[PDB]
Amino acid sequence: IISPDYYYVLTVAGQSNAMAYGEGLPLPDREDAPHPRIKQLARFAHTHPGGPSCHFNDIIPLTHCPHDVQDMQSYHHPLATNHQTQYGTVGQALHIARKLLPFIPDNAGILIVPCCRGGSAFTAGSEGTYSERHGASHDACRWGTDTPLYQDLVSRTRAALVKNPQNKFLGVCWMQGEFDLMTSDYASHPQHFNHMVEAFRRDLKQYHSQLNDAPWFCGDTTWYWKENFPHAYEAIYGNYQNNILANIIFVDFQQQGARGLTNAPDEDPDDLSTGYYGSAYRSPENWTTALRSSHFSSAARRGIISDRFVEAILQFWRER
Repeated sequence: IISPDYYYVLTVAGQSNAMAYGEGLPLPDREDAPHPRIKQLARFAHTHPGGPSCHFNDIIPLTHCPHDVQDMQSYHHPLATNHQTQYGTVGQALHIARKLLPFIPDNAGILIVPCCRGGSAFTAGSEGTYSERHGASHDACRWGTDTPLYQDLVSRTRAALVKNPQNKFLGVCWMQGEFDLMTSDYASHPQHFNHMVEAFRRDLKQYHSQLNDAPWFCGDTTWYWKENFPHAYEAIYGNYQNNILANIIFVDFQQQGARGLTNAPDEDPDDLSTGYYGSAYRSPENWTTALRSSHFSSAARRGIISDRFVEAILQFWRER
């Protein structure tokens, strides 16, 4: 109704589990309702399918299916009625933002900077290209210092801060590693990641006035990846817990050996009373990946995943 004076800025980056890979139905009247104070930097040519035009880096409403490098907004659930409101898959950025909002001043909003790409990695994936006017190409799948994905991450974060000198940076929510677990070169990931974080910090340092070594909140992955690639998981995700760099904060969601929380049909039950139909209704013609357990559910993203990030972000900012 009244636009904010300034924004608390949070960048969201990584691969599939950082973004909208929840296959259960969006709930735009409830847990997935957009809020006028919660925004994102645009990427696509429209805010959503059938919605208004937007330009790259425009401030637009943040929704359940954000403007990441990979566009998931047409991966509709079979039982979605209104494809203007219930489009696509579900990501946690909105729920992180909604859960943070009560803690910031009335005259501030939250501005998410979505920079995720499904199936991206440090050790595999096409470079793609970077366009000044439009950001990383659809085929940019390689993380690493100076790749298109890195440029998009740095360029969009800077753009968010430059928009308003009163904007304040809360840090990066990073969830990445899954594809690197599979490669014969998995052991190079810790140094590739560390080098990218140091490059990011060098490249953003001059905005010190707006940084309140900005924290990277690095999230865990699903039970599928942990159980199937334990040696690589220990190297890659262990590096998020025992990093040599300052302010690398590991965010996890479940106990050792636990299953649950994924798009596996048995793990994503319906709630008829709220109109939530889970991933069990999807089929190869409409699902993301044939491996169901490789991604967190819409329900997990609305719940424990966004809970745990928000707990970590509030704690970090309160302990200094």
